[PDB]
Amino acid sequence: ERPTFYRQELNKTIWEVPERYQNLSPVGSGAYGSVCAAFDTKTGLRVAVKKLSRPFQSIIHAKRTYRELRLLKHMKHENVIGLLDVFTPARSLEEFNDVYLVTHLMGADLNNIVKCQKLTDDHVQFLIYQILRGLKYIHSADIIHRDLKPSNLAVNEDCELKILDFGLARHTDDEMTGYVATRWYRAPEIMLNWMHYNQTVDIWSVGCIMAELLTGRTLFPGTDHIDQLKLILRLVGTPGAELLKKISSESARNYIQSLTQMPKMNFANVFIGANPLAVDLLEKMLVLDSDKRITAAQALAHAYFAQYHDPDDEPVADPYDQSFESRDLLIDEWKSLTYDEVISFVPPP
Ligand SMILES: CC(C)(C)c1c/c(=N\C(=O)Nc2cccc(Cl)c2Cl)n(-c2cccc(CC(N)=O)c2)[nH]1
Repeated sequence: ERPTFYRQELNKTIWEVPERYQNLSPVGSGAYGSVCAAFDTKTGLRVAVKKLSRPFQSIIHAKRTYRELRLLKHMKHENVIGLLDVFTPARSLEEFNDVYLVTHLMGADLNNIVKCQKLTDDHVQFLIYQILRGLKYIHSADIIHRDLKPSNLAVNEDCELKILDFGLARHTDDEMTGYVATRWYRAPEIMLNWMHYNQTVDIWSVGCIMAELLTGRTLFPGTDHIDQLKLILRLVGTPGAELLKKISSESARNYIQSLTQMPKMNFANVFIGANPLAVDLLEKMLVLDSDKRITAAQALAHAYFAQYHDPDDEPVADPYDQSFESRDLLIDEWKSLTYDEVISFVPPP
């Protein structure tokens, strides 16, 4: 009933996996783990296998491990990554120190698309439609992605798209510094820690992604946090008093008021030649005040997606209990919770 596992070393990491998974090759690595492509001989699928790096080394790691397993086990939607398998070579809780996660392999991400391909407005409609369909689902579970960007969007040959998070890195201060794509898609309220944020950050990211699909260029390629803010405020205008009072960070508020006031620009003169409906949708996503941004559910009903929108096939998630988020436990308690979730996993039929 327990499969047989075999061992191999790949780039200084030992991988111990069931025999069903063959031809493992390294695909990515970071502080939190490593990923290989493989062939699943049981299902005939090409898969990605993520080996978490010392998942129970600390409370933050143990909870992160638990969190990712909880999320992936819940995600059951065409446009969101799902869990094919989860395994450990451990035969008991006492032996349990490693966690491996298995999903559908994707190679191509949206960067591959935007920089190689010439996307028509039809392609842009279909790609952004699928992001929004996925996001409606994710948000319906009160899950916030927070790191939407082209490298976290997998896209196949038929332009079919899935949202994931390939994050093997700590978004450290250094990682968010300078002329870096790690920060270019972030809502300004989270980039600058303006206030307590919510799921609306993800819609800002979608606006940035949609713009870049339309133009082939990064929307806000800031050289640093402040330069990026300036690029943002140039396009969308400086904040009015109503938004300024919502910036609960007094230092951040005081800074943004130092800036000379600027009006929102004409997006038709920015996105020259774009479908007017794309321009209208961008205007509704790229609103500084996150309270006033369009939601994923609202966006799906926008005329730009008339060709794709089916209100009977834009499903919501089952209830997702994230009461664990506010719970403090010891490493071994997070570990046993995680082990229970590994043990209870039922594969997709
Ligand atoms: C889209 C959604 C549901 C918010 C998501 C997918 C995901 N994990 C992956 O997408 N994992 C993954 C990616 C590429 C290949 C493979 Cl094998 C995996 Cl398991 N997520 C995810 C990734 C790393 C950590 C955490 C937990 C945390 N945020 O602290 C979650 N989050």
